[PDB]
This record gives sequence, C-alpha cells and structure tokens, in this order.
Amino acid sequence: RHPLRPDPDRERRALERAENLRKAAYEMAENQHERAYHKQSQIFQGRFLRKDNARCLRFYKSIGMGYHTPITAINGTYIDKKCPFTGNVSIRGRILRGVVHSAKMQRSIIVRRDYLHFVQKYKRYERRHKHVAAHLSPCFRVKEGDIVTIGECRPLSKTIRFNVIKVEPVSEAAKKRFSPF
Amino acid sequence: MSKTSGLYTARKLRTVRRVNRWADKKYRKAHLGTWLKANPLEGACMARGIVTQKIGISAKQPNSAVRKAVRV
Ligand SMILES: [K+]
Ligand SMILES: [K+]
Ligand SMILES: [K+]
Ligand SMILES: [K+]
Ligand SMILES: [K+]
Ligand SMILES: [K+]
Ligand SMILES: [K+]
Ligand SMILES: [K+]
Ligand SMILES: [K+]
Ligand SMILES: [K+]
Ligand SMILES: [K+]
Ligand SMILES: [K+]
Repeated sequence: RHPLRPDPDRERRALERAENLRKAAYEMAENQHERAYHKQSQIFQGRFLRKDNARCLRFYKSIGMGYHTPITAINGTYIDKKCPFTGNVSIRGRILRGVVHSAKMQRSIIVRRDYLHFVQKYKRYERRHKHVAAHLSPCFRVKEGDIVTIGECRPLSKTIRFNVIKVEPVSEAAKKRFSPF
Repeated sequence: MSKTSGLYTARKLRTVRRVNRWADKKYRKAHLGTWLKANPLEGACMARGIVTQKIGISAKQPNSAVRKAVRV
C-alpha cells in the first residue's frame, strides 16, 4: 500500500457513524419481541461502552475477484451471518448471472437462468431454463426482473449454495425476453 | 411449409415424431406391449407341450383338402 491517506479535515467529524451504530445496537436491546440478541461474532460488545473511539464498532471485508464492497453494508445496522461482506461465509467456485424470478422469501430469492440445448438429428435448438435459490443480504434490495450476479458458497440450507454479490436494476414495465447471458 | 421450421423448434420436431410414430401398425405391434402379453409363446422361438387330441381341419375356399393338426 504505497500511498498513505490524503488529507480531509472532516474525517473525525464524519465518524459520527460511531454514535449511529451505537444507538442502533442499543435499539436492538429494546425490541423485547426477539428471543436472541443478535450481534456480529467479530465484535467484542465492550467497544460500545468506551468513549475514546479508538476501536471499530463494525466488521466488514472484501470478497476479491474485482467486486467492491457496497457502502450500504459498511454503514448499515443489520446483522447477517450469511452476508458475504459482513458475515461468516466466503465466495469460491463458479460465478454466474441471472434474473430475479421471485423475492417472496426471507433474505432469499429465486433466480432464473436461461440457456440453449442443441439437438443434432434435427440440427436445431431448444430453449431451456433452471431455477436457483440464493441468499439476499439486506445491503441489496431487488424486485422481479432485475439482473443479479451470484457466487458460490458452502451449503447454507437444503436448496441454497449461492449468494447475491451484484445487482443491475431493470425498469418495471418492460417486455420480458429470453435474455440468456 | 406443412412442417415447422426455425432455429429453435427442436422440441416441437421431436414431440411430433414421438406422437406420430404410434400410427404405424408395425411399430405399434412391436412396441406397445399388448402383443407380448397376448402371445402364446411369450416372445420365444419355440415351446414344448403335450398333445391333447388329433384333428382334421378343412381348407379355405379355392382349395379342397383335410389338413392334419393337434391341439396342444
Ligand atoms: K452483519
Ligand atoms: K446458451
Ligand atoms: K444443453
Ligand atoms: K424453444
Ligand atoms: K434451512
Ligand atoms: K432448508
Ligand atoms: K421465448
Ligand atoms: K404436406
Ligand atoms: K410434408
Ligand atoms: K405442421
Ligand atoms: K428464429
Ligand atoms: K407427422
């Protein structure tokens, strides 16, 4: 890391995101409808009592492969052990793209992938599709029709082996087409 | 063109052939499975049995004879 930190003079003020995260943590403590207190495993919970600010209050990482961390994950207040940026999982294996078929589950979506199958006797093709279940971190929000890029992780449920890592929005009320990519 | 064309119609071309294959009497006899059930020999070259009677059988219209046979 050859270069070192150019000089803005509003940095320490702009770290008011510390009180932001702190009061979000203290709001989670008051929602007595919950049964478990949710917290990241990478973070002490004694760093919140301190005032010198010297220690970070939220954990995040980079996933590699030229995919950059969204700022909504860096400055969010949610808890997700299955989020690839702020949870306890990793991305490795195949990386694919598809379209959102359904977003009706809890932090889970269905993805529709399209492809062609050649039949040699008839010298022609047929159009085919498959459905893939994927995990949706709160740092993204999607609707049906949007393009997504998903990447492989370890097994996460009976049907899920992938995680949403990029979103390309698609306007509502547009003609739905084959769109293989 | 009385048949579908087009670069993405392989599924239709296969469905049509699968459906119309059964219209042929040879294919239907050899592939349906009812003839195998009804066949006295059960799909074999030959079979052994015991004779229960001796008989004579008339021939058909333009011929005249008594053919010799056995109930088995
Ligand atoms: K989290
Ligand atoms: K394809
Ligand atoms: K194929
Ligand atoms: K097709
Ligand atoms: K599960
Ligand atoms: K499951
Ligand atoms: K189509
Ligand atoms: K014709
Ligand atoms: K024809
Ligand atoms: K036709
Ligand atoms: K075409
Ligand atoms: K035909």
